[PDB]
Amino acid sequence: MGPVWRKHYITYRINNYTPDMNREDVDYAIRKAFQVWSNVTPLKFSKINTGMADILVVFARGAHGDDHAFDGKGGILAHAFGPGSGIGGDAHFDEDEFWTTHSGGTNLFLTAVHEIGHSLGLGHSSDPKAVMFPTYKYVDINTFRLSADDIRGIQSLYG
Ligand SMILES: O=C(Cn1cccc(O)c1=O)NCCc1c[nH]c2ccccc12
Ligand SMILES: [Ca+2]
Ligand SMILES: [Ca+2]
Ligand SMILES: [Ca+2]
Ligand SMILES: [Zn+2]
Ligand SMILES: [Zn+2]
Repeated sequence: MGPVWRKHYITYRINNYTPDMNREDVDYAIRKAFQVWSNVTPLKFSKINTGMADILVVFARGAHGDDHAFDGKGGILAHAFGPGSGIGGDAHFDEDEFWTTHSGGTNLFLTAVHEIGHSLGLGHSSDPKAVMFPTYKYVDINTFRLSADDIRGIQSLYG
């Protein structure tokens, strides 16, 4: 198994906020994306407003200080680093995308579910129903569920 957090209590902090969205919608989207993974694991996520967090959430564009430059509108929407110190765990969202609460532009909640999967140690799935499938697909966020493969993958890492 690839890297995993060696603790079940994991902190996050939002570094900065996309102008594309209301601030409170960003907080809600991120909180609900952590909750999707909380619901199927023993992991507990604590938001910190200031100071050291395991998972830093960043919106940035182009070359943004890691060795993994973003590519402008479309192509790569986001990435995340597997568990570890420093940049380990951190999830980055390409600000050249138009982040939304809905089916237009790029739905932040769905993208954050995928990226936090990476932040917890998952790779891609070959199952197109899996949130960890490599490509973005809008699905009704009211009806959203992790596939059986996403649950198998995260439970093989934690519990
Ligand atoms: O950034 C990407 C990969 N990607 C590359 C070129 C064109 C794309 O449309 C695209 O999704 N993947 C991370 C976001 C993602 C990957 N799988 C998902 C499933 C649901 C929601 C979001 C995602
Ligand atoms: Ca980190
Ligand atoms: Ca991009
Ligand atoms: Ca944007
Ligand atoms: Zn990055
Ligand atoms: Zn991915």
